[PDB]
Amino acid sequence: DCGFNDLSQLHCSYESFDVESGVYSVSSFEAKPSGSVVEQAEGVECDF
Amino acid sequence: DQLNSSYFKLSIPTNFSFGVTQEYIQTTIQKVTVDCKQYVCNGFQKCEQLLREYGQFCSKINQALHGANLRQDDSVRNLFASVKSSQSSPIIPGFGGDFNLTLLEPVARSAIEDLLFDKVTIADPGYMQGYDDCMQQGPASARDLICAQYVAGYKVLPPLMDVNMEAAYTSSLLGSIAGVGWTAGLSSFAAIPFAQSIFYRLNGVGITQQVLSENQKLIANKFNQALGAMQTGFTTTNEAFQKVQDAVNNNAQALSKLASELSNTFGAISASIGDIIQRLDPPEQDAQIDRLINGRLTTLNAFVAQQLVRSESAALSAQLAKDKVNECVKAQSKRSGFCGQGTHIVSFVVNAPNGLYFMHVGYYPSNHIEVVSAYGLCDAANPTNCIAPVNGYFIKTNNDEWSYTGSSFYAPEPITSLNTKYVAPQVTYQNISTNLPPPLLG
Amino acid sequence: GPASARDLICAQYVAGYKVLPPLMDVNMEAAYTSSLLGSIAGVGWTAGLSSFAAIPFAQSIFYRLNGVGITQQVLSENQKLIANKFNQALGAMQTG
Amino acid sequence: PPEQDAQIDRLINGRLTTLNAFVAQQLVRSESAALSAQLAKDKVNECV
Amino acid sequence: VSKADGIIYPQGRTYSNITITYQGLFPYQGDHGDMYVYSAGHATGTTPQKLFVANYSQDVKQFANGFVVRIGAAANSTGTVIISPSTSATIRKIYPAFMLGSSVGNFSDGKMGRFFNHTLVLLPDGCGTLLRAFYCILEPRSGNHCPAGNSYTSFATYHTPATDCSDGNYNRNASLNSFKEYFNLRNCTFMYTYNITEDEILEWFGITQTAQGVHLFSSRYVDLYGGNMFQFATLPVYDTIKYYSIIPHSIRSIQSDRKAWAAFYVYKLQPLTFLLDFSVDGYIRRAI
Amino acid sequence: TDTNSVCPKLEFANDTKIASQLGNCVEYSLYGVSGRGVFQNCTAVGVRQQRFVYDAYQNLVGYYSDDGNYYCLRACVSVPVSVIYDKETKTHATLFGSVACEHISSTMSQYSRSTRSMLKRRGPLQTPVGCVLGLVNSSLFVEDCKLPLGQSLCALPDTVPGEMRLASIAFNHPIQV
Repeated sequence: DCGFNDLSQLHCSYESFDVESGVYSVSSFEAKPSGSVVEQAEGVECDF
Repeated sequence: DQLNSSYFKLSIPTNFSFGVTQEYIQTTIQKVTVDCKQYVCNGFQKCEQLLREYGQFCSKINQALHGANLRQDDSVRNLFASVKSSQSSPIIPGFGGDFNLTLLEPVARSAIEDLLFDKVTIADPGYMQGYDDCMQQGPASARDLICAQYVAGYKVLPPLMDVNMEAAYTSSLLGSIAGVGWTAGLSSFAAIPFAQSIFYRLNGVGITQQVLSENQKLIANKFNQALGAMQTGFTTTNEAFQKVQDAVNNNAQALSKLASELSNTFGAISASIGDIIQRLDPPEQDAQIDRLINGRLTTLNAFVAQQLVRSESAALSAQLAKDKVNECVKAQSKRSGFCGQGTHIVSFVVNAPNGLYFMHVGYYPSNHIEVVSAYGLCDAANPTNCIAPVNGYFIKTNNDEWSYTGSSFYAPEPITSLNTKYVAPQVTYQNISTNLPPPLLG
Repeated sequence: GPASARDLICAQYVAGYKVLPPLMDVNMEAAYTSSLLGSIAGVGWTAGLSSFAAIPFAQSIFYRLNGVGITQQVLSENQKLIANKFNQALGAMQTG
Repeated sequence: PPEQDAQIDRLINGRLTTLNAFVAQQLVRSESAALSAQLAKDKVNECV
Repeated sequence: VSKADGIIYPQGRTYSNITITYQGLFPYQGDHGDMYVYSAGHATGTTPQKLFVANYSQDVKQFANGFVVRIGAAANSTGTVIISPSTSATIRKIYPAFMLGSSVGNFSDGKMGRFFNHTLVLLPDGCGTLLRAFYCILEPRSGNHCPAGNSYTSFATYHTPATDCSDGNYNRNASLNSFKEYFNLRNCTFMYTYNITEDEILEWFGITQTAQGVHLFSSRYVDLYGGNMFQFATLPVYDTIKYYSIIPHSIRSIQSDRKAWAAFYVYKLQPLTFLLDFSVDGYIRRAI
Repeated sequence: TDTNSVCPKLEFANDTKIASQLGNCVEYSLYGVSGRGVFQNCTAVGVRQQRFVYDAYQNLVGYYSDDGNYYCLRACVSVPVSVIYDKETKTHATLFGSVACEHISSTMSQYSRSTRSMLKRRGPLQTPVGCVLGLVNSSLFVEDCKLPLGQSLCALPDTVPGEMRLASIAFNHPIQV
């Protein structure tokens, strides 16, 4: 299963079941947004 | 001018004037890996699942970079197996007796190597916690490439060695210069002082006979003047220092192109995937994201190709550095121009950013008087007994008619059996009869 | 105008590229190689290139032959056909 | 002008790519000539 | 541009300690522009009776991409009074006035320089303490020396220092009544007013036209002691301005109260690439 | 074109304030411009009336907020990941870039990767190159172990094998005369 694991994507590239001692960098962890911030105009509306 | 008689003219010097040539050889480039998926599709699920149709491009990029970094590690590992000296003499604060050596370690690196690393504009790579420093401070200044990693999706890998093991290697190399550079084969190691080694190197190549080398300690003064005048000028006029800076700048530009191609739109409505997702609907959302995907993949392929070229050239200059360590540092060289200018006396090497820095001390003669000189001398009574000089010349002294001088410094001396050799007679040899040197007496 | 077909050195000033002059004259390059020819006998006799023994070219050739191309003194002083063979080699150079 | 621009753009891109190819090949050629100049220096010191 | 003369600051952003190439509307390095000057009128011994202007009204120019104006560069120094060349007084800052429009022609007696449809007019008022911008139809009035009348030389604006510039009480509609003497204002859409602090320092002004309207830029309110120009108004003018002219202005002063007014310079704007140097505090003090 | 913006109307009872979420990764929609980042209190550096401060590469690095402060943005961070693999033993370890061991956890639950699982063991170990998972600290030295980690560190496998151990490459001193 290619996307299961770090070793899994190690194996799916190199197209092989017996990847050599291929000491990758693998995909990184990116942070999750713990909140949301919004600013804009207050108390004024576009006048149609 | 070329005489017509059986004499010839000499043009022999009257000054030592040690000088330093100060070369730099690059042995490596910095190792970079790229997280292809993160670089192209910046964490956006839609982009990644469009990219699944480009599965093997990222694998090819990753594998090429992995191979290049493995080659860099092999180059440094094999370079430092020849820099290694089998035997060595411990470095102590007074190492060269009357010769100043600022190549010693201040309790680690050395003074000249510290100065070399300080004077060069290098961004700190942060191998320990470079992750934490980039939001506890953020970008230090404009175009913080070493901090654009963890953002763009590339990473600078640490070198194979510490600074401490590299300093240990070059210090063990400095501690063997006198002893391996005295005798034949580097099987044995005569632990002689540095001054003795310098005097044997001068008596040898820079042919200056024993009387002078034992008649001067201004030789140490001139050596110290050369080494001291070295450590002031790490300025823009110094051309090897400029090469060190050029190598550092090449590393920086390689990173900056990656960092700067993420703001390119490649013809899309925006260079941000989130903006495209926000503004459009999937049918043409895909068509706009595809432009960014293809643009970023091509820039990343170009980066990989240039990195391969750079590593290929650095692997050749590492072999050149190995040849210079074996030729110039661990021995005295007969080749002209290979180590430095003048006649090579002694060489030192320290670590420089991405390579090695050599200081070649050579011998520079200045004041040339001419002289009239003879090819050889025969006995007029017995014209079969003839002598020729070894490592020097027979000069008609104007202060016995004939005296001997060393090859590289004018200082006339009596002709003895120690500076002559018996040779077969020749038509150009002088047939002297009146006052006769001891080797020719019967 | 164009001297003949595909006058590349004259397509400049048209296409928009330019060939820059070399750093040196022909005269300074010739001066360098002539000063090099004028030192062959003298620097190539003795050890260290600190001193310069201004000996004739024939003496230098005889020392080079007596040395590497080990041919002892009796012969090198027994032949001037050595100069003839040298001149044959150099002459046969400049035809082909 | 509306399609005048679209036709001139083809020439612009074509000429820029040929000019980039020229620059890349010139860099390769100069890089190799700089190494053979060191070989010539070695031959002058060694052979001449 | 080594002093960054006539630079419009980039519209939606700022930088710090950076050098950038910017594409924008800029004047030419070394451009001389057009110099205009205002003078006092004819004063026959404590009674001003005739205005004294130059020929600006006939000289209709092209409003290609907008323009920038250098105001009060010669102030704080001594110069001549235009009407009496021998007399010399300290130079003081005055403010320009402009008529802008989309169609231009000639008046009744053939004199060039009449704007036909809705016309944008920028007039200073209050002895140089407010700027008044309006956009409407100028119908020439009849009568002596009026554009629809006879003996029409040129229209002009004026203000009387004796009455309109009394300390503490500046007439804020003087020089708008003057404009109303030569013209009748009909059918107009806005009449905006901007208060100006009174001082004697070099100032920069600028005007451009986009699909969003007519943008007015000035050095004041953001960079007073530099010269960078930041937008301060957008006027609802959507018919493309194509011609402009300078309104002559003459003061009705007295030989005791006759003074010298600085000249102002108008330079055109073109789409150019510039190299801008943003200081640490984000101002442009240097360009190429 | 403007320092302000034309935005839709929202519900004005939320906690979407910069001053509260100061120092942690957040989505932001400050005005027409939006993205992700980390805000900090920071010394005002641009022109205040032009509320957005950009860099040479055209992305936000500073913001003048409606509360009267200047915040300088910081680009929410990524943790680099690397796998140390030994094919003969079939053992593995995880090297976490150049990060401190207190930014990582056994589940890494505050990050996202799009790799569903993470390599399995059975704590973190801080090394000059980063934080490792699956290595046991040892006082060993070697001449090589085929798995260089950088900074003269090396990952020794075994010969059911246990965890790989963290050794250091030793300098072999020459004969001292």
